[PDB]
Amino acid sequence: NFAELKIKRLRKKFAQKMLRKARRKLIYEKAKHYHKEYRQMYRTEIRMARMARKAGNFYVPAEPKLAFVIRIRGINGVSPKVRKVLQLLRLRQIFNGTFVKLNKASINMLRIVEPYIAWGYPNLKSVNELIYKRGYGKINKKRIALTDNTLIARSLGKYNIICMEDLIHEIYTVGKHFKEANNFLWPFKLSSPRGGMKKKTTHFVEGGDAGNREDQINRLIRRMN
Amino acid sequence: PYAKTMRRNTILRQARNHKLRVERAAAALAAKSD
Amino acid sequence: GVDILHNKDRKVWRKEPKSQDMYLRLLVKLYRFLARHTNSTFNQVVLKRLFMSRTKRPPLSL
Amino acid sequence: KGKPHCSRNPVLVRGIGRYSRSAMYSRKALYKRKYAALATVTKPVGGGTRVVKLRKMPRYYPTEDVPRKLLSHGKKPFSQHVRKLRASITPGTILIILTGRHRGKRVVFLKQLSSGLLLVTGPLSLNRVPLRRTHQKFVIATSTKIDISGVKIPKHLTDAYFKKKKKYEITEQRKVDQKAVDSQILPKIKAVPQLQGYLRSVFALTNGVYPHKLVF
Amino acid sequence: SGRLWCKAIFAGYKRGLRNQREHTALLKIEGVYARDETEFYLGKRCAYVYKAKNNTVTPGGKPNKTRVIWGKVTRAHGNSGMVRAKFRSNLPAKAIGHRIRVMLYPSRI
Amino acid sequence: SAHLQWMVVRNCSSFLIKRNKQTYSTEPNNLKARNSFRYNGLIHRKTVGVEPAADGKGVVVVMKRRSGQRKPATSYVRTTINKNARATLSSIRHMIRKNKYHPDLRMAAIRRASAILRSQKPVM
Amino acid sequence: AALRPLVKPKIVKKRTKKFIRHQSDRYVKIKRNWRKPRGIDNRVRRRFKGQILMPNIGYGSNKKTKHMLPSGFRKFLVHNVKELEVLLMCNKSYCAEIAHNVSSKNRKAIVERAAQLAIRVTNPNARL
Amino acid sequence: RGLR
RNA sequence: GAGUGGCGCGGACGCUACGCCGCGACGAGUAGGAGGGCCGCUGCGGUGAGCCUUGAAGCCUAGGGCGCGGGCCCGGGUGGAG
RNA sequence: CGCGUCCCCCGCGAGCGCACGGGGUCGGCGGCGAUGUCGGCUACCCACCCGACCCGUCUUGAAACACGGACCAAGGAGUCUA
Repeated sequence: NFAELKIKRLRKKFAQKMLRKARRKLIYEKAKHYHKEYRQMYRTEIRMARMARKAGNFYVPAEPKLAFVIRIRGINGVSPKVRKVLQLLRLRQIFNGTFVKLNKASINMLRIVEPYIAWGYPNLKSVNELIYKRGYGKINKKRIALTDNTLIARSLGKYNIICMEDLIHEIYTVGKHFKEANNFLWPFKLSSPRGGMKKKTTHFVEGGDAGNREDQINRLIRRMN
Repeated sequence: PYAKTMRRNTILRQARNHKLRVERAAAALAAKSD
Repeated sequence: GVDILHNKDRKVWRKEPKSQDMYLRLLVKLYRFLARHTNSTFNQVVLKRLFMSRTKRPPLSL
Repeated sequence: KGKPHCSRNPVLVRGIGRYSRSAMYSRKALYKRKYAALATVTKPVGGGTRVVKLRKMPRYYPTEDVPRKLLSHGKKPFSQHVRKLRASITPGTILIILTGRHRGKRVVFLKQLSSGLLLVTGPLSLNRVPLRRTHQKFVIATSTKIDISGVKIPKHLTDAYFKKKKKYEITEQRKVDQKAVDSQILPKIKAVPQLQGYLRSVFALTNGVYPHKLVF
Repeated sequence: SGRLWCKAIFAGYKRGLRNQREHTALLKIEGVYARDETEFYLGKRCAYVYKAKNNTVTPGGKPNKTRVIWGKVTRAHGNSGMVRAKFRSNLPAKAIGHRIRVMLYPSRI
Repeated sequence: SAHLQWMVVRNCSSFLIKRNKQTYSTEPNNLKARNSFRYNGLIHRKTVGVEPAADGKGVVVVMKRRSGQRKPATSYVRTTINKNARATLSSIRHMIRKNKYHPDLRMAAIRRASAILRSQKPVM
Repeated sequence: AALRPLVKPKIVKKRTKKFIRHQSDRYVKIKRNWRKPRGIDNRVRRRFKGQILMPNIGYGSNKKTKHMLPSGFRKFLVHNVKELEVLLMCNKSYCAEIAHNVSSKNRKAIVERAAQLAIRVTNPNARL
Repeated sequence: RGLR
């Protein structure tokens, strides 16, 4: 006589409540383990180099898995092939940013649109703030802000990417579900570089802004983010 | 959530290191009196 | 400045019937409610057909 | 039955406790403090007896009401706001009230009150300024500080004491309180050479004098 | 008594070359001639004091003919102690090269 | 039925009055007096009217009876309430809640009656 | 002791000047009433600098404060006493206005009735 | 049931 | 999700469903095309117990407004019959 | 951070309160005002700064030393039939 369905509706609420606490603890401990990974990742590159240097040899480090490509040129007076490659990168606007994992079918595209992009190998802190500050998800093909973990957990949960930290781990350490985790991210709406561009029209090598800037994308990510 | 724990650990670490640095500077001043 | 071709960013379907008859328009109000609420994909296809022109819902012979 | 305690983990950063929730569960004794599972009043009438109603239904509803507005959190009232000082406004500093009817007058600071406003006393002898409040923003703090720590400011001259009630007439209480505080400060300003005269003089910008260049 | 404000000159508006934005003024405060010395004046209150034909009220006074457009020193302009100000009404171009009073009393010292 | 003879009336009734980007309905039993399905005072089986009296003071409450709806003359029972304001607004609440008589128009009728007792109150 | 609306929001307007027609200044034959310039070399049409502005949809007023008077009400235009009871339940949002060609004796009824119903009138003192 |  | 089994008479708003609400993205434009006009004009069928010699149409306006706009509503003056 | 029990090495406790927590509030105040001041974005006149060539038109291209236009009112051009 309602004594049953009083408590039964509470028993539901408690089971919903205790389940979030278990999901919170997992998110907390996945975040603690990636800290332990990034440490070991950062440490072993210095370690392998020191033992190369002790022996008198060289540790040629792993050619990078992951690039961050920023469009530097505008939308006006652009080649048809360059238009296509820029819009397959989802760089459809000036100072739009996307992560692009390196291979042969990546770089022969990035070298073909060299004059229209400034790209390089992003940091861990660069991948953090780009995902934290500028992080927007393509949910129902709508640019919805990543403010709770239940937007990444709902779209990317089937790949066990169930929080903001899992996404950062998936991008930086280019995971088996990088494509689905990176295509989830809307092309990053970055502001104009606060400090100034050197020269938009010429390559970075010849005192410009365009093309591959290996370590140096991070200085302009912080200039723009 | 783990961010709070990481930040607290970093701040405590930094304070410890600053105290150590101050102690080393005091030892240097003692040597520079000797 | 975003390179978006605004050619095909208006979908040219019916979102109501062009007819002003109130017996057909009351049937739409009923299947507006059923189609979206009932998860059955039947009522959605019926609602679409209630909109369609005389030519697009031709007379089915007995 | 249990009386409240002060929070055990100290505030390392704003919104962070110094101890983790394993170092805290430890301190709070939760390892040994476990736990398992209005309206109507009857009045007499001299007839029958009535059941009268506390907060009864209204006689008038207007033609349209506004809806209940959403719940924001960090928006306290002014009585609950945190009250900041400048670190240059120390109890004993001599200020320069910039904007008042007493504009430019060099004035002895007393204490930050319980409403953000500075209790200030430019001696009514010297400046011709009473017991008066001033705002921090409309007041320059100088490198001119008297040893005020050991003068007993009265308790009763508070924020509500100086609030405008409604031709203003000075209450004879306000005249005693001026003389009560002036008897403690004004001997200790004469202790410093040429300070009694400095308070008398008014502040003035002049030719070739730029406020960013005079460092004070 | 004495002067409680600093001598600034309405040295034109915030402008490119072939476009001016009348909402922001460019103030030349006397004495400060670098970005190092313009830091004191940021957030300070700036008054364009003029007088007209008709009397208007005076707050804590009898009606003068003197009037004001109150403003605020928003941020530094350029490399040479010029400063941006933003007035509640856009300053009239009558005032170009005339005296506006950068006050002291959004004071931080 | 209600939903049928709405679709005839909705745009072409004699009571419908459009100007100044605003639409009203000057019907005998519309209260809030706006062009709506809910508030239309011709088209529903159960309709609540709140009008001032044929004399100066009071509120009459028009309850459209269930039976003779094709009978315009006998279709409405009119009850004048000449009491204090608090118990006039009560009576109208009890006619609608505790007869279940079109409970969507419970608060609109009490707000109307309130604005009629306010109208017949003398201005200073 | 005037009538208050329900909400009195800050009526923010994107532009208060009229969109006067191009070359309405030079000619008397050309009225101030706006007409889009559709000429092949027109400065105003093809957005030249320091020229007459064209009405875009961008200048559209906020939907909440659209048609809202300086008083914070909307107008509803009234011909007779019977068209006021229309406004007796939309009282705090929409105010009455008596039409120009309503007679001197008939305003005196509509002004006096709007006093009873607490309906605001924009032009109550108009014949006397 | 662990915290009973 | 259902079954036999071991006192206080109370609760805002709403939903012209051709209505209302929410969320993302986008907005040059000639020729040209389409849509929406509670844009305007003059006649007809309806309707508004519409307005009008206690002053219609028209006309003027350094008056008050509204609408992104086409335009429109008011106040004052003139006017005499819609 | 229990144990009632299941084994590889030797399913609901009650409260309280603070808030870097799903978009602003103050439980802060202060000057003024009936014959000279207050408000009025627009509208009237004037001044200043920046911008700013004269429209229609055919044209690859018009402010053009291309053509039409002194000025104003009224009239004036995709119709109806098949």
